[PDB]
Amino acid sequence: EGWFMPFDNWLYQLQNADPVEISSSGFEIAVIDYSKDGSESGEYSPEEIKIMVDAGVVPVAYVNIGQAEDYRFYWKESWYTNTPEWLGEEDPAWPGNYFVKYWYNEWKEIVFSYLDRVIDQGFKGIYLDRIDSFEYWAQEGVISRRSAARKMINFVLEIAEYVRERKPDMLIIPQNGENILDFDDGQLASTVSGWAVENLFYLKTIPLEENETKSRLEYLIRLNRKGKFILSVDYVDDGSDSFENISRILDYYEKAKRNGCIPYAARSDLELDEMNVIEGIQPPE
Repeated sequence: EGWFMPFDNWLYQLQNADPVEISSSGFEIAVIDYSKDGSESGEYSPEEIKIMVDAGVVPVAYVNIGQAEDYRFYWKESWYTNTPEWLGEEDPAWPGNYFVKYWYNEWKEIVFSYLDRVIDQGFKGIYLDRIDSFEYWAQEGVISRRSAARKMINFVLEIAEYVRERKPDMLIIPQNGENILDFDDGQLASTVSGWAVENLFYLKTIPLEENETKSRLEYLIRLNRKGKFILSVDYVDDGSDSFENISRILDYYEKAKRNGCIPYAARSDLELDEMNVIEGIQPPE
């Protein structure tokens, strides 16, 4: 099983997201960027977000709280020549993203300023990326793993408190870093609305080992019990109509659903740059 699954589907699209297309899609919850192009000038208007809300879609805003993104409104050119102590190295897997010491006041305040705009736009939730920065800094030896974990839990709670002062029913959904719950006293578990995970059954088109998947599910199943919904995205769609591709999608859908996760099969290029519609599958019939 009696899984908590309050949405029949979900969409994840961080580029080229079109409110009008989203609103008539049958997707029930949509995680998008707060801007048409990532930049301040591309910020979606209250009106554009209302198009989705009026159609019954819950829009949710992506916010990277674990890294600075150099195309965002907050990025200062003086950071090159006068680098803040909290501004760390560029992510080799994501050019333009930089790991941040997210526990420093300046970064938290950048992020609240980001949340300020997201609320005014009319977003009904926030989707919090790079939780797993707690692991980056621990793996670099910069602070202890428990310190890094506690600081991130606390940051997420201060975020919750910020947004729900203004919008009491705001959805709060972390992405990945679910093993941070080893360091929680209960308050993070109870404060989130749900949790999202990338790469749960497949890493792109390659299946994960059962033991690796099982360890992640232990965290997520316990959250589901508490009435927290689980969003899953695996990047399993290679874009073809091959048997191998379509059966992998169905297998991923199957595995997600029997474990209380609401699946979305994304394109294997990780670009999240269209609304990935798969006939007879996504969204369901």
